[PDB]
Amino acid sequence: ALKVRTSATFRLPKTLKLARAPKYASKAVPHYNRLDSYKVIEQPITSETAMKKVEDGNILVFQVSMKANKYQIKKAVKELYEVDVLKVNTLVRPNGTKKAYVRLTADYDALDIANRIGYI
Amino acid sequence: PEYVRVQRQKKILSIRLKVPPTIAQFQYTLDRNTAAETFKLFNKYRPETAAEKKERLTKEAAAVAEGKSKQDASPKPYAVKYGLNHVVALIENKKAKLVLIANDVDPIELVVFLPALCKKMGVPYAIVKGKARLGTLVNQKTSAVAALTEVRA
Amino acid sequence: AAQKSFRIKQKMAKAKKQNRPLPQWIRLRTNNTIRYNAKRRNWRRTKMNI
Amino acid sequence: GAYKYLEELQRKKQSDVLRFLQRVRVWEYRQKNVIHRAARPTRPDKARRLGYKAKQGFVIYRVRVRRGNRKRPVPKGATYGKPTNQGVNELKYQRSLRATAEERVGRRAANLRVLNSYWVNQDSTYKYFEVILVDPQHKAIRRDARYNWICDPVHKHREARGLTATGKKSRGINKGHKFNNTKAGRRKTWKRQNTLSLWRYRK
Amino acid sequence: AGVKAYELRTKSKEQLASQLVDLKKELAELKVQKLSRPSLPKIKTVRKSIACVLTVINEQQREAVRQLYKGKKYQPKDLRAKKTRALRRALTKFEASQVTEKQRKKQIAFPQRKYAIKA
RNA sequence: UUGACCUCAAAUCAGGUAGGAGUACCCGCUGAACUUAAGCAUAUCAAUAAGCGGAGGAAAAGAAACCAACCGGGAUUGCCUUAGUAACGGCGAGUGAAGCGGCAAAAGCUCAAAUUUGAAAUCUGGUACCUUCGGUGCCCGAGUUGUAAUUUGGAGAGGG
RNA sequence: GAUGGGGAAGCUCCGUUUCAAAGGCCUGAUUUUAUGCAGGCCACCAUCGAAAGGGAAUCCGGUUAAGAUUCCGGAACCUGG
Ligand SMILES: [Cl-]
Ligand SMILES: [Cl-]
Ligand SMILES: [Mg+2]
Ligand SMILES: [Mg+2]
Ligand SMILES: [Mg+2]
Ligand SMILES: [Mg+2]
Ligand SMILES: [Mg+2]
Ligand SMILES: [Mg+2]
Ligand SMILES: [Mg+2]
Ligand SMILES: [Mg+2]
Ligand SMILES: [Mg+2]
Ligand SMILES: [Mg+2]
Ligand SMILES: [Mg+2]
Ligand SMILES: [Mg+2]
Ligand SMILES: [Mg+2]
Ligand SMILES: [Mg+2]
Ligand SMILES: [Mg+2]
Repeated sequence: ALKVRTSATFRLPKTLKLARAPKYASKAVPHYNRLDSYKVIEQPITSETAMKKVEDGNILVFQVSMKANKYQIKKAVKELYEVDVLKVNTLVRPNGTKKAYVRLTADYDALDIANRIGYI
Repeated sequence: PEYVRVQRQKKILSIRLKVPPTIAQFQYTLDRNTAAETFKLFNKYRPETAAEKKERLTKEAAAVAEGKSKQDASPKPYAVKYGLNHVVALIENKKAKLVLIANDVDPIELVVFLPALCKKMGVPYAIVKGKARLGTLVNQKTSAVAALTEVRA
Repeated sequence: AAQKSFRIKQKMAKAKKQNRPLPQWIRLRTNNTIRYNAKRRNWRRTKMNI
Repeated sequence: GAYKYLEELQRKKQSDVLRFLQRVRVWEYRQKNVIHRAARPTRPDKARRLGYKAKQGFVIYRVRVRRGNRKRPVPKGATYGKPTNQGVNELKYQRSLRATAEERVGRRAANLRVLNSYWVNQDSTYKYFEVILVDPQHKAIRRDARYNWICDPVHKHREARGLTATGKKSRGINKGHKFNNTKAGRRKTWKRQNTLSLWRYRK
Repeated sequence: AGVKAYELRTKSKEQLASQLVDLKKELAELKVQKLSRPSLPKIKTVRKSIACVLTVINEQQREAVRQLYKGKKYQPKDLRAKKTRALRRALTKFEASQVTEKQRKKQIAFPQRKYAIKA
């Protein structure tokens, strides 16, 4: 006989699909981490306005890579300086660089970390 | 789908229109009983396989090269002749004893003149059903023609 | 213009950093013929046509 | 073999057998796309004498082309010129419809090389052709001494420059007094005959 | 000052990565000092050392891959010869020298002879 | 029920390929008008400019369905000449080649159409190994709706 | 404004669900491993198009030479898990 077709519409049948098994690698050498901790954090900002936040607001001011987001900045600060971060605010400066306001938790002081780095 | 519909409508179109006798003669095919008897005889003359040809060459090489034979240490083969160019030449030389013609050749001009050629040369012919079936007895996917020239006693 | 795309602001940053006079030590180099900045731009004279 | 019979039978186009075959086939082609792949040649004898071989690397395509003249593509028929150039409707394209078929197949399969083409069918609206194509990247062609000439970069898009059989016919590339204008290129001949030659010691 | 490429090549990748981290720390420290001193030309030497270490690491990693694909007919495209696009599509020496059996027989039978018009 | 064949599909399937740029010179398509004719429509400018498609280091052409009327020459290209000539043209304005002769450079060739039929003798790819612009063994596949050898008109083929 | 298709020597033109075999989330089946394999569901079939249309959710006080419904202090709310 013939197959019973309750629908008058014919549709493309589902066929097996195989995954790729290349004979050679696409590049054969993976690229290293494009944004590691030393690239996310470029250098601290040491203007007079930024120094007041360090003393008063318990906030460290950094210049960061334009490609880094808030997740990467928080992770980099913890690994580079062994501190805890409460929150991160970022902005793009008129000269084309990114500035991050990093506020530490109450268990840490921004003043003693700042002079441990070397800037004041 | 489109390919299915064009496939069924071409079959319809070939019978709605008048068919000239040169093409219409292919609607008659050998019946089941006679065709079954025919293939039993043709199956006894299968061409040698590639694996079997390996044994003949290694035996022939060990026979004539070292034994100083005349390259005739093997019996004369008996096999079904196939190939459109080969078979047509055999018919023109009055060497074929029986010719099988497939009715399923889509470029029908390749085989359309064979019944007339066989009729004029006095070679009996049969329009058998299935070009794929003829291929099975020559170890091919499709043969479209087959013939016998020499048969054992 | 306060709400601006990133492309416009990035070009604004580049124009800001180029708006400076000629460095003085350039004039002291051997076989120097550059006397001043010939491509200086001011917002009151020529627009950027960005 | 059977190729000899095929050549002679193809010449009886208005016989009863071929009229039936050309009617059923012209319907089948019209139901398909304007350009589509052909599994095998419909005229195996004709393909062989044009250079086709039954081996991997040889491809056959079928294409239909609209018939008729070439209407001048001007808006509303206005030509903006002298009356000698005001014709619109009775103008003819300088290349044949067979050439147009090869060009469109060539663009469709740009990885292949056009070898030849032949007429198969026609109706009031379309003419049908089958184009022979050779793959220059296949190792069966690059290792074949009789066909690896096509792999040379100088043979890219032969149909575009009119280097095929139909292309040379439309260029007038023949010998004799009947082809003085186009023996070795019409434009090159015109340049030679319209060039002022001056030597260092004037003749 | 600065590292030497030939000295780095005699060291394993474990201690090449450690030296790279040490130079990265030194570069970051010098950036802080740059914000207080009028000039600091030592910053350039550390940067070139980082470039040199990365170069030696890349050379060793790529060379190991070449040994992994030695003799195989397919290799990654970045490890293949560059040349030009046209040169890579040309017929190989083996393909360009192919002749038919009919032509080979004629060449053996009647080659270009060597002769001179003397006497 | 099962296994083939034919045709048509799908996959981030295995390995490849095409596009864009440049464009002086080269191969095609398409295509004007200003201008000249003391006006002007055929003609001329011009089978040109602009527009579009396609190559290389050169391209194209090329081993005669040629030129000739001779005591014949003998693939193609270029130079000198033929020649502002034969011829075309409101026979107005204007336009306009070719054979021979001298020279530069010289080079020849192959497919289709035949039964290997006492043996598809042919080929891509995969895989192992090696002397790796490739080679050998093995295994699938392509192919008899024709892949090799043999013959291209100057010939040539089957027998003795 | 792509695709499927049909025009055009061609640069490109028509057309937007069109003469197309046009696609994926609820699970079940599996404890060789990750998703192959069973019912059924749904056929809607790219994408672009509003800083004044539609739309999940924050307020007060204080602070700078120049920022804040974004920072500080306090007090809330929404979405996903
Ligand atoms: Cl602004
Ligand atoms: Cl040919
Ligand atoms: Mg912000
Ligand atoms: Mg793939
Ligand atoms: Mg005038
Ligand atoms: Mg005048
Ligand atoms: Mg006038
Ligand atoms: Mg032009
Ligand atoms: Mg080039
Ligand atoms: Mg040269
Ligand atoms: Mg050439
Ligand atoms: Mg000849
Ligand atoms: Mg000559
Ligand atoms: Mg003229
Ligand atoms: Mg559109
Ligand atoms: Mg939108
Ligand atoms: Mg304000």
